[PDB]
Amino acid sequence: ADISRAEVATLIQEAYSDTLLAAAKQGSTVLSAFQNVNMGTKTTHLPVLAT
Amino acid sequence: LPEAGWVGESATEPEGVIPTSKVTWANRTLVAEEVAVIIPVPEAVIDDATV
Repeated sequence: ADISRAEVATLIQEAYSDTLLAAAKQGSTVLSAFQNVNMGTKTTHLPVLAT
Repeated sequence: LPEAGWVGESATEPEGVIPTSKVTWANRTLVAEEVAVIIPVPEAVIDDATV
């Protein structure tokens, strides 16, 4: 007639560790690759040479 | 070399039993053997020689 781990219920109690939890985060590529134009209205018109 | 095993957690069934194992040793021998030469010469040649 043994005493099992199951028979010692919650006198044995689990620990917790956050060591795997943290995750690094990556921004937009296009915000660093190219010029960020500040806008003050929904639309801006840019003329370009066409012929 | 000895070998360890992973062990369960029971009084009832064979997974719960720590395995036995053996370390062993052996012997190596230095045995001395003789190497030799005899070189004979006339005593007159030793007297006549310049070296």
